[PDB]
Amino acid sequence: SGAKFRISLGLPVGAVINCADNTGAKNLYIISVKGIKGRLNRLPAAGVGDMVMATVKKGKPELRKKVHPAVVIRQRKSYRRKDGVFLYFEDNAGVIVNNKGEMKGSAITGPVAKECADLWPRIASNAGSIA
Amino acid sequence: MKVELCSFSGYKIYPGHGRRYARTDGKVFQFLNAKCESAFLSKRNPRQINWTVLYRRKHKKGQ
Amino acid sequence: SHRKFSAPRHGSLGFLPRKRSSRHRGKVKSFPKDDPSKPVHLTAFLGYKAGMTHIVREVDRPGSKVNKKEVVEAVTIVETPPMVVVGIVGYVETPRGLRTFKTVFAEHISDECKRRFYKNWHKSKKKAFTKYCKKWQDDAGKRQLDKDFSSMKKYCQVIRVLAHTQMRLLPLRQKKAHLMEIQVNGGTVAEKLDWARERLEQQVPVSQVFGQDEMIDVIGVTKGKGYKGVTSRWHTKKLPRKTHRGLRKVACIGAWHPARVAFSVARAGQKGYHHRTEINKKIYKIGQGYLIKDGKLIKNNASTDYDLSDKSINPLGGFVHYGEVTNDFVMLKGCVVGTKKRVLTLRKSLLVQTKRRALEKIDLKFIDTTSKFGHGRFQTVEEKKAFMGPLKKD
RNA sequence: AUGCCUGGGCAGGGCGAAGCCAGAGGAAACUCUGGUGGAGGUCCGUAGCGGUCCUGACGUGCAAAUCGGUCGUCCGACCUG
RNA sequence: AAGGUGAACAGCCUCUGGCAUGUUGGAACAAUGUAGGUAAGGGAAGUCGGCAAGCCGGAUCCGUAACUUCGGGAUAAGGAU
RNA sequence: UAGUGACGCGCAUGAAUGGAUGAACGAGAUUCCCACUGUCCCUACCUACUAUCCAGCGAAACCACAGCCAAGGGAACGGGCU
RNA sequence: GUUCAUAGCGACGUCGCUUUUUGAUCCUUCGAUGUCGGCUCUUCCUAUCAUUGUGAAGCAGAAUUCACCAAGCGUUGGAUUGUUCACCCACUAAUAGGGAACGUGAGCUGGGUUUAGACCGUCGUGAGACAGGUUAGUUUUACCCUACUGAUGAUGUGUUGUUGCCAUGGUAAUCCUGCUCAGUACGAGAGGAACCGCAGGUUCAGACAUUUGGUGUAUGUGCUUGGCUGAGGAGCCAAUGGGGCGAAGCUACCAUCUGUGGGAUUAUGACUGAACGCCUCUAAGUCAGAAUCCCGCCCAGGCGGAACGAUACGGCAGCGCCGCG
Ligand SMILES: [Mg+2]
Ligand SMILES: [Mg+2]
Ligand SMILES: [Mg+2]
Ligand SMILES: [Mg+2]
Ligand SMILES: [Mg+2]
Ligand SMILES: [Mg+2]
Ligand SMILES: [Mg+2]
Ligand SMILES: [Mg+2]
Ligand SMILES: [Mg+2]
Ligand SMILES: [Mg+2]
Ligand SMILES: [Mg+2]
Ligand SMILES: [Mg+2]
Ligand SMILES: [Mg+2]
Ligand SMILES: [Mg+2]
Ligand SMILES: [Mg+2]
Ligand SMILES: [Mg+2]
Ligand SMILES: [Mg+2]
Ligand SMILES: [Mg+2]
Ligand SMILES: [Mg+2]
Ligand SMILES: [Mg+2]
Ligand SMILES: [Mg+2]
Ligand SMILES: [Mg+2]
Ligand SMILES: [Mg+2]
Ligand SMILES: [Mg+2]
Ligand SMILES: [Mg+2]
Repeated sequence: SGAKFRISLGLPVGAVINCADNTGAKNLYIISVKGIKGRLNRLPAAGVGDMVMATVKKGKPELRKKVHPAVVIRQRKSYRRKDGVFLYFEDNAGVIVNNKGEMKGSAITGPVAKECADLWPRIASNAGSIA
Repeated sequence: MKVELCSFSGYKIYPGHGRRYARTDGKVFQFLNAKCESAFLSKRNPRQINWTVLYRRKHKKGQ
Repeated sequence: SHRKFSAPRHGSLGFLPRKRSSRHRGKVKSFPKDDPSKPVHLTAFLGYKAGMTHIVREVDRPGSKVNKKEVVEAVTIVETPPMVVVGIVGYVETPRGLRTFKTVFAEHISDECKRRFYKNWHKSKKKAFTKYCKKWQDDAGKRQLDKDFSSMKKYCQVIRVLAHTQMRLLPLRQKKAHLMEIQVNGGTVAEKLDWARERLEQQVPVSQVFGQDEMIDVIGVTKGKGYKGVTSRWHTKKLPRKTHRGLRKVACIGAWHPARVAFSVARAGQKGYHHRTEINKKIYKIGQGYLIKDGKLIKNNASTDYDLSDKSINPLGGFVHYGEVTNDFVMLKGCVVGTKKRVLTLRKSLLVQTKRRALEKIDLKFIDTTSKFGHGRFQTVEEKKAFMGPLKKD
C-alpha cells in the first residue's frame, strides 16, 4: 500500500557498485534498470531500493559472465526525504536478488537505507542497520 | 520535531536545514552546512577550530 | 524520410507567443462563473511576493507512508494589505461580446489611486477627478448618479468593482497604487449593485474572501531573463564539441519543399516576463498584520499552537531584496511566478474542489524564521544572544 | 634542388662502452666487489631546424599558406651566411 | 649578455636601458561566438574512432617482469618523503 | 560484421619479383585493460576579447525586374501565368 | 481446420492499389542544383505496435489473434559494422511502417565511396587496370530579399491617461505500477480477472530558489610559492599566481510546486415502426455513446470597438455647447 516517493538517481547504466553480501561477488556492473520507459539519449538510472540487472565483474567465477537481478542498498548521491533531510551513504552498494525478491546471499554488510528496507522485506530481514 | 546537533560544530540543526551522512561502518553524522561537512571529511579535529562549540568548551571560553 | 528515432518535441505550442508582456499587473482572463444562490463576495485580490520559507506539518492521508508524519514543505509569503473600493463597473451581454455599460467613481479618491492616472506625477497639477466630485455634492449630480445606478440595475448583468492597493503600507520604493476590476459574484444584480455601493470608500481585508486550506489561482508575470538562446529558451539538445558554426543552436531548421521555417521551430528570442496563470495553490495560513493594543503584536505572524513564540514571518535581517512584512499576509504552498516586489493577482478556483489533497486540513507546527541572507542558524535574535552570550560590541 | 670554396653556431641533465686502480677468491685459467673514465649517427630537453594532431583560429584573413596549444629532432646523414 | 629563485641561457619577479599595448576611444555585459576554467552521482554508457580535455610529472630513499641481438627494456610497473 | 589464438579447402600466399622470424625504436595502422576526466546522462555558472549602442573613419561580393502562400498547367518542382 | 469452405487460413485462376525496392525512358539541369551514412529539429501519412471506444472466435478465466471509428499521445538504452540494412543483450504498454529534392553539409562530422602519395593479390611485355582489399589525405562566404524568432513602431479614434471587451490565431497533457476488490468471478485442476476507490510513479509542459548541490573575480576572508617596497606592519607583481571556505544573483527531476470541464456525435449497441397482414436500429422519428472534432481553462490581442478623467490663463494665445447670419 505504501508508495515509493521518488528520489535523486545517481547510478546510471554502466555504474559499478560493490556487492554487499556473502555470495562471493565483489562488484555489480549495472547494465539496466527495471521499470524504465526511457527517453531518447537518456541513460536509465537507479536509486536505492530499485531492481536492476547487474553483472559481476570480479569475484567468484561462478557468478561471472551472466546477468543477475540486484537491488541498490546504498548510494553516494544525496537524496531528499519527505521530512526534509538529505542523506548519503559514502558508498554505492547492492545485493544479488532473484526475480521474486528473495536474496541470493544470507548476510548484508553495512547499513541499508530505509526506503529499500520498507520496499523489500526480505532484504530488511537480513539487514543489520537501517538508514 | 527533534532538533539535531552538528557532529563537528555543535549548533542545533532544524528540520529544514542540515545534511545527513551515513558512514559504512554503521555511524550517522549530522552537519550544519558544507563548511562543517568539509571540515569533517578532511579529518580536521573540531577541538582545534576556534569557532566550534567543542573548542570553546575545551578553552572555557565565555561564562 | 522519417526520423530514425522518435522523440517528443521541445516546448509547448500553446504557450509560444514568446513576447515581453504588454502588462505588468496580472490579468484575470476569466472570473468564476456566477450563480445567483450564494451571497455576494469578491473573487480577486492583489498581493506582493515577499519571500519564501519552510513549514512543518503533519500529513493526514491514509494509506500513504507519510501519514501522521511531519514534513518540511516550501511556502511562499504574499503580503496582502487591505484594498480600498473606489468605483463600480457594469457590463451588458451582446452578440458581439460583453461591453462595459457605465462606470461610477466615488467622491473621494486617494492620492495613491491618482498616481496611476498620471505618467509624471511631479510635473502634473493633480487635477484628476476635480469636476467629477462636484456631482456627489450637488442635487443635479446626485440625481444623475441615482439615474446611473438605476440604469445599471435595470440593464447590466455583470458587475465589477474598482479597487486599489495601499502602497503606503508597503516598504516598496514605488508609491503608485495598482487599480483592478474585481467581479462581484452573489445574488441578483440589484443586490450586488447595492452591496458594492455600500462598500464604496471602504477597506476590504483579504480574510473576507479567502479562507484557510483553500485552493486558489495565482496570476502574474514571470521573471524577465532578456534575450536567450534556443538552448536555454526551448531546452533543445546541444550539438557536440566538434561543431564548427556554434553548438548552442538547432541543426535542422526545416525541410526543403516547404520553403519557409514553420512557427513550431525553436528559435532564439525573449525568454521570461511572460504572463502566466497557475492553478491549485493552497493557502496554508492567513496571517494577521501588525496591530497595537498596548505594544507591538508580532507573534501572530509565525507563532503556532506548538511553538507559541513571539516570532514573525520576517527572517533575521528581513526578507532579502523585499523588506519587512507588516500588514496581512497569505501563505501559499510551493512557489509562484514572479520575482520579489512583484504584484500578484489572487483568484478563486474556477473548478469544484472535491479531492483528498484539495480538502486536506492544514495545521502548521513550526515556521522557520532563520535569516535567508546566508546560511542562517538561529530563529530569533533572542536565541542567538542566548547561545552566543555577550559580545565585544556590548 | 645538388656539388665545391671560405666563415659562423648549437643551455642544463640521464644512461654509463673501452682503458685504469684497489680489495677478495683460485693451484692456474682467471672470476667477483667497490671505485676512476667519459664513448655513443645514445636518451629528456632549450636555442636553432621541421611541421603530427586539434582535420582549432582565420578563411573578401595579419598573411595569394599566417596564428595558439600540442608536437619530431636537437654532436650528426646537424643548421646557416 | 646583471640580481633572486631555480640543475639550467627553462618559466616568474627585479636593476641599467626602452616603450605606451601595437591603423581609434566612450557606455552597458543580450544571444551566438574565439580563448581560459569549475562542476554534485556515474565514469566512455558519447563518437567511425578516448577527438578534445583530464590523469602522472621534479628530487631523495626502496623496488622493477616477460622478452632479448645480453647492449636494452627502464623513469618498466608499483610504494614512502 | 571488431581483436587475438588454432584449421586449410589458398577465387588469386610463397621463397633476394625474397619466405619466415625478430630485441630496440616509430607525431605509422588496430583490440582490450588500470587510472582519469562535462565525450555523455544533462546541462549550468564565471572571466577576457568581440558581437550591441555612440563620436570619427569607412569598403567588397552580388544585382533581367524584383521578392507572402496552396493547387493547376507549363521545359514534366513558379515570385510573376490561372 | 477432430465433424464444418469462409472462427482462422486458403491452392488452381483472376481483378486491383502505392511509388517507402530494384527496373525501363532520357523530358529539365554539364557558363555546376555540393552525393552515402550518422547527429539535431519540425511537420505530415496510415497500410494501427500500444493506449481510448467496440464487434469475432476452434473467447470458460488468463492469454490470443481477426475486424471497425480512430494518427490524440508514445514507439527506449547498448555490443558489432561507415553503413541503409542486419543480429544479439536489457527494459518496456509498444519497442509499428513511411514521406517531406531517396527532408535536413553558407546546420555539424568526414567513417566509406570519389583526384593527387603508397602496400598486397589478379591481369597486361609495358606504361597501367580492378562495384578486389589496406593506409594518409584543406569541407569557403550571409552584411541582401523573403520566411521565422523576438523589439520599436504605423493608419484612424480631436490630444493624452486609466479600466476593460472581443473577432481572430496557437493550444496539452500522456502512460504505467502497488493495495482493496480477490486468491473472488471463471475453471475438473493448473491457473486466474474486471468496475468503482486509495497511494504513487514514467514521459511532457509551465514556474521558482525556502531547503540540497553547482558556479563564484562582491577578487569577501583566512593559508601559502618566487620576486619587489631596507625590515616589522601594510601591500603589490606572476593575462584570474595557487589552494580552502564563501554572501547575493543565476542554476539542476541534481532541490521544490502546479497541470482542469462541457457539447455534437464515429464505430457500435438499442427503442417505436413500415415498406413486406410477420420480422426489422431506418425509410419518417428517438436513446446511450469514445485518447475523435469543436469550445471552455490557458497564451497573443484587428487599418476592431466600449466606459471613464483632465483637456493648454500666458508673458503672445487656443478651445468646447447653443442659435442665427
Ligand atoms: Mg516515426
Ligand atoms: Mg571543424
Ligand atoms: Mg538566499
Ligand atoms: Mg582547419
Ligand atoms: Mg568569418
Ligand atoms: Mg589589449
Ligand atoms: Mg593605443
Ligand atoms: Mg562531474
Ligand atoms: Mg589527446
Ligand atoms: Mg614496456
Ligand atoms: Mg569495442
Ligand atoms: Mg603466384
Ligand atoms: Mg609477390
Ligand atoms: Mg525564380
Ligand atoms: Mg480474454
Ligand atoms: Mg538527400
Ligand atoms: Mg541547406
Ligand atoms: Mg559545407
Ligand atoms: Mg576519409
Ligand atoms: Mg590515391
Ligand atoms: Mg606480370
Ligand atoms: Mg609582512
Ligand atoms: Mg457526450
Ligand atoms: Mg446523441
Ligand atoms: Mg445508428
